[PDB]
Amino acid sequence: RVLATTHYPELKAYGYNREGVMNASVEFDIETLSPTYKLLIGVPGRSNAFEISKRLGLPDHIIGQAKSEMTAEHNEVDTMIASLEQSKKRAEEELSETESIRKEAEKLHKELQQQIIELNSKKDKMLEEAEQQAAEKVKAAMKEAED
Amino acid sequence: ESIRKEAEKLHKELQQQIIELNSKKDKMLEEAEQQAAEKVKAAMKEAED
Amino acid sequence: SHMVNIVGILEQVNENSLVLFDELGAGTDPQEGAALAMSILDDVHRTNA
Amino acid sequence: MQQKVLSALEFHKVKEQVIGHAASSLGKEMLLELKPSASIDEIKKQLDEVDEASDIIRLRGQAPFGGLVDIRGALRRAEIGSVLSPSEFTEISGLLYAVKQMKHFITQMAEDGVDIPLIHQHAEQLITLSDLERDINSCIDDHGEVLD
Amino acid sequence: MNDTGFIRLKKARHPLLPPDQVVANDIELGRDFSTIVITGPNTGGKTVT
Repeated sequence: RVLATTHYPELKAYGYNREGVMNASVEFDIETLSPTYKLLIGVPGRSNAFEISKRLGLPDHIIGQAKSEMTAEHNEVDTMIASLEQSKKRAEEELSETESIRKEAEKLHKELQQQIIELNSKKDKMLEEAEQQAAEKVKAAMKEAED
Repeated sequence: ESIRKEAEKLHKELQQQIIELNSKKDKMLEEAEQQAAEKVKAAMKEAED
Repeated sequence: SHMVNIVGILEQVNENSLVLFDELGAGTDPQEGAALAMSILDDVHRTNA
Repeated sequence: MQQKVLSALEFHKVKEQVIGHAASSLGKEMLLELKPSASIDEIKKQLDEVDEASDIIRLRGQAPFGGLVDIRGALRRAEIGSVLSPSEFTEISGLLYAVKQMKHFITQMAEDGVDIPLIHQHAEQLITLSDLERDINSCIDDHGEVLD
Repeated sequence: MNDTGFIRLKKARHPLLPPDQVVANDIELGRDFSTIVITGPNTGGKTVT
């Protein structure tokens, strides 16, 4: 049983070429410049050096030149991971909204069930009070007719 | 997104059912009060007759 | 931290400057690190520092 | 297992977070010798025991262990016919007092739904050693009026 | 516990990290694959994992 770690653009691809091997990564949030420490099984780790450098103030002409020293395959891989990761972020955010709506719907359903029980109980009580009052009045009228 | 649309639809339907249940409550209370008042009045009239 | 310091160096360097750089672009993907390092060295080299 | 790997991963610091949660030194004696093993069955028994005890400590009461110390030197010195000090008798008395309070605690815990066999077995293993306890409480006290 | 060398730590937390800072991870090994390689720059707590 092997768990290994790497930062090499060769081993970004290592496990997909192999039977019985998994490639993974641990997620980084560029927007906070902080690791989320979240293990993504099946998703390999993009490099973000230029995006971090830009967020730290490195000039766009230096980043543009450095990106021209890279191979065409490098620039595709980290962009595809960013598109996957953004699609996953969208799924997670839209799910968090969906969980909020589901909790509100479940609460509203419990409130409606409780109101239906209270309504039936109030109705039965008012019918019983009305039947008692009718029976007392008929009994009073029968007594007056007897008199 | 499909589950969200179903949950939002169900939430709107439940909100509408709460409004309809509150309206039916108020009407059923008023109909019960009227039927109680009419039974009282019919029993009074049959006694008067 | 290196990148913040490098940005601060790039704002201030001139032909009358000494600049000392240890392992430019370390702590990231080696290809992006090497590409950053070459572009930073070219930027500084043009100042005749 | 490799002691250098246990050291480099701070596995003794993991054990220290458990040692701070012990009510007596006896659980610390079982924790200080704690190391990984490959036996399977005794591993499974141990993790089932802490799970069952986690259900006790999450749902039921806390097991008292106050006044409970180790009486190994005292029991060995009493066994070879060497007359003990009243401090050794005090340690044995606190041990039997803890035996009594643990018997009472399982006696209170046994009235709920679902009785577990391990804690019930540990309760019925504890025997009435209250004659020795009453003799120690009436014999090692420093006021002579009860000693008479 | 098993002798098949199989691991599935559901929402695993590093035992020496603070409970308010520790991120919980599903870690699974020794079933569909015998080797995991954790790829990417040295930021993510790869060592902590």
